[PDB]
Formats: sequence, structure tokens, C-alpha cells
Amino acid sequence: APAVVVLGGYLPSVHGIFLSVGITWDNDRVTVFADKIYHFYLKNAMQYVYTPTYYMLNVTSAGIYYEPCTANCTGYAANVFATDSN
Amino acid sequence: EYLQLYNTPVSVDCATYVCNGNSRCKQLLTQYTAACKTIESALQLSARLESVEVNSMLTIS
Amino acid sequence: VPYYCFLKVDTYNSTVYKFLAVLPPTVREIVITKYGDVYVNGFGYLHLGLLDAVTINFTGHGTDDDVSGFWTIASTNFVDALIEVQGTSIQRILYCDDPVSQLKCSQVAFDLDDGFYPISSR
Amino acid sequence: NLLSHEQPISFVTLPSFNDHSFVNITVSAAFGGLSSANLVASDTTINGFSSFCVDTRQFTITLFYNVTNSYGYVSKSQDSNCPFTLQSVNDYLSFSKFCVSTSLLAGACTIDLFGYPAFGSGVKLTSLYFQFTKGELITGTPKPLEGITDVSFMTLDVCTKYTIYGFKGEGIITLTNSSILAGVYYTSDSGQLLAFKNVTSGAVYSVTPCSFSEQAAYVNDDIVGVISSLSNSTFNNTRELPG
Amino acid sequence: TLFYNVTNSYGYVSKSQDSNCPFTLQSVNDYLSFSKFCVSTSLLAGACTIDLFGYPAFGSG
Repeated sequence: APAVVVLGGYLPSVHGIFLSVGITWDNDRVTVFADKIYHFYLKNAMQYVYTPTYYMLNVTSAGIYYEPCTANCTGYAANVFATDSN
Repeated sequence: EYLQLYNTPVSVDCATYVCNGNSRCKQLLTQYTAACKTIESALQLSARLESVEVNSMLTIS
Repeated sequence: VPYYCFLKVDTYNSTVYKFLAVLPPTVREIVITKYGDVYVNGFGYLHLGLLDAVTINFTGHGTDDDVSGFWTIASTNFVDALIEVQGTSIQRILYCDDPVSQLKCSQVAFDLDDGFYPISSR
Repeated sequence: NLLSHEQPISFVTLPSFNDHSFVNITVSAAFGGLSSANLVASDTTINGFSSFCVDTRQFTITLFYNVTNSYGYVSKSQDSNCPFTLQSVNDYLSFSKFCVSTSLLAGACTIDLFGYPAFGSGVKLTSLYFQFTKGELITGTPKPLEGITDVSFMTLDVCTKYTIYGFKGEGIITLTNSSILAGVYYTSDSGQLLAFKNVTSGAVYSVTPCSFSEQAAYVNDDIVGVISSLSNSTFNNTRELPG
Repeated sequence: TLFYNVTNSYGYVSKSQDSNCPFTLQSVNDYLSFSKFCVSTSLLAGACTIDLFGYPAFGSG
């Protein structure tokens, strides 16, 4: 739907590769991105991702309009929060 | 003739009466939803009403 | 398909399967309590012994849906809180950790008229 | 309501296939003595063991008696320190766990079974000790009751003898389009069932008692009219007013 | 003090108590007071019961 949303993991600007599609690995789990995106369980452009990344985007029904995001962007999504002291 | 103007108001801390300050009993008492609210505010809102009626008919000159 | 869900109970030289339910396609929360209770969508389906731990091996969401943003695991402790529920959904929360909030959650009120309210000493 | 006790039975429970095991209980004894009738060699078993615990989501308890009285017959009775009787356990009672033993269990109720071989003071044939917990998953049943996705059955819009998530009563069950997002059942302040979900669908059903209260206008030794919630009644005219 | 001397070949036993009684064995130790106190394996005149149970393979004890 036409909405404003934040997403993350390992994704473009070691734990993943991207090309012009890509492959990402963590925690005995592999995710492959193609025309559709897939998951597998496996023990342990030519662009390489070393650290988790976040994106904030809003949807035109073509999702093509976005801003890259810093640390502390997770708190924009409606089902997550920064836990307070105690 | 003697006419009584007022009743000496009384107040209760329902958690102290019911539970003697036992913590595990206070933790059970909150399950009786608003049993304390409906005792405490009936005594407090009545003790307030007496205070405003009697102090408002005792207008000195 | 309908999914039939079972507890595989493993013991020192045994496996047994206890049948639970045809799991509905509409589950949104599971909470597992140290004291053994498992609650699904706010209702306590199961009671169990004291737990040492849980292992999970959750498999990622079905990528034909929206599948953007986060799903959250909360490590939590029990506390008395005043909760306002509307349509079975929490609207507001207040935590009874301090003597003003313990007054509010004794009067079962999120905010109060000016007055004298009975409180116990700390 | 004119239904003459021909009323349907309804049973709504968390979604199950037919997952059934019998708790067959065999009680056995021998009797003798020509001066008076007395008991020897009693034994009891549950599925052939001394204790059993139910793991399947439906069960039926059955008694088999295998009594060998020479005086020709034995009459039988029960004493229950319990919120059920064996024949009543079958009538849709819901539990979290249910174990049965011929020897004492930690929380146990007793059902004691007695035989009267020559009419007067009887004798204990056996004692069955039941450990159970009030709950949702394991239901007593009369016979293995068929189904692939759900075991449940309802009659809607008619007065029904329902068991719904362990609430029993007589009521009219109606589909309501007021969908509710959490829980499985909703109860009044009076602890009575008002609505429930068919949790495999999301559809919510409302339970209303099948005789409602009314006020009767009594004048000159007849009821001349009645004030009601209902659109229909035995009087030949009806009028609608705001309340 | 309870000593259990249970010889289960399956490796362990869990143990539990039922009280028809105003105490439990470990709670009798927690400074309770009495005028007389007698314990037996056989039924005494006014007696309460503690029944001790084992679960050598899980289910019925």
C-alpha cells in the first residue's frame, strides 16, 4: 500500500554481496534476493556489506522513493520502540 | 431541643485493612477490580460533602 | 493446507506426540512465561512446568506479503500496570513503580480530581 | 419457547480432528458363602494397566464389570468425592490434563464403586482415583465424533443445549458481524457467556438465553397484553414502541 | 527432615506433597508452636495427613 515504512538487515549503500540482486548470510541463515526473495537454513555491481543497514521509504506503487538511514531509525516502525530506563 | 449537625467522618486504607501490609496479599487484592476505589471514594467524597455543608451553614458574623 | 500442531515431548529414553490444535492462519503473538504458561493471542492455551529455557528457530516471513520492517522479541518481567483496553486492544499503560502512580492505580484512574486520597507509608 | 425438550446439542471447542482414545476400565470380583454373600479376589485395570493418563484430545470412559455372583445378579452404585461421575465425564467436560489410577494420586478425587450381592449392606468393588485440571484441550465424549479440520457442531437460531469452551447452558446462538481481535470467549460481569469465536475463521457468535423476561398487564383476572423484547407472540396483534 | 531412599533404575524421581493439614514438612520447621506433636506411618486419633508422592516416569505419580 501507499505508506511510509522502515526496513533493515544487510542491504546496499562480511555478511552479503549485491550485483547489477544479491545474497546475505547471518546466524546459520541465508537470504537470496532475485525477482522474489527467499530464505534457507545452512550452518555458517559487486558490492559487499560488512555492517547492518537501514532504509526509510514511501510508496508510489511502481516503493522507488527512499532515504538511507543512520543508527536509531528502528523506532519509526509502529510495532517497535526504544525501551526506557528500567 | 438538640439537633445534630454532623457525623465524625471515618476513612479507611483498604489495603492496610484487608492485607496488614503483606505484599503477596496486595498483589491478589488488585484482582478485585475497583473494590477499593468503591469503598475509599464513598468514604472520602462523603467526608468532603459534610465538610462543605457544615462549614457553609456555620457562617459567623 | 490446515496445519495440525503437536508437542513432541522428549524424555530420558522416549518421544511422545500430544496433539494441540489445527493452528489458525491468524496468530499474532506468542508469550511464553517462566512458570510454564504459553499464551496465544492473549489466551492461555497451555500450562507446563517451570522452564529453564526456550530455543527458537523461527523461519522468516512469507515474502509474498508486505515483509518490510520488524518483528520483535521482548524479554520481560511481570509488573502491576493500570491498562486501558478498548476493543480487546491496549490503548494506554501506567506502571505502579512510584507513589503517585500507586495512588492512580489504587483509584483505577489514569488521571484524578484534586483531593485527599488514602496511601500507605513506604 | 415451544420446543418440547426436542432441543439440539451443540459442542464448540478449540480446532481438532477426531483424536480419540478410550479409557476402558474393567472391574472384576468373585462372590461366595452360603450363609451370607461376601467378596473375594477383586481386581481392577484401566486399559489393562493399574494407572493411565490421557494424551489424546477426546476420551470416553467405559465401565466393564466382570462379576461372578452365584446368587444370580449384582446391583451397582457410586460414591463421588468429585465434580463428575463416570457416565457424566462423557457428557462434554473439558480438562487440561486427566489421569486415572487404582491407587492414590496427588490431588485426587475418589469415585468408589459398590456391589450389592444380597440386598442390604453392599461391598466396595474398587476405588478409582482421578487427577484432573479444569481446562480447554482434553474433552470427555460419548463416542468418537467425526471431523477433519474441526470436531465442533452448532445449531444456530434455535434453543440449544450447548457446551462452548466449558460453559454449559440453554441458548440461541447467532452469527454476529462484530469481529473481535483477541481472546476466544467473552463473558458478562455475571460470569455468563455472551459471545465466542470460531477461532479457525475469526467469525464471532453471540449466545442469548432462549426465554427472555417480559411484563404482563393483568386486569380483571386475565393477561390483556405483554411487554417484551420479541417481535412475535401468542396475541393477535403486536405494536412497536421506542423501548 | 525427610530422607528419600528411592532406587529407580530409570535414573531420577520427582517428589511432591499433599496436605489435609495447616502445614507442610518444610513449613513445620519455620517456627510453628504446639502443645503436643506426634507423627506416625499409621492413623493417629485426631490426625491430619501429609501424603508423599513420587513420579518415576512422567504422568501418573
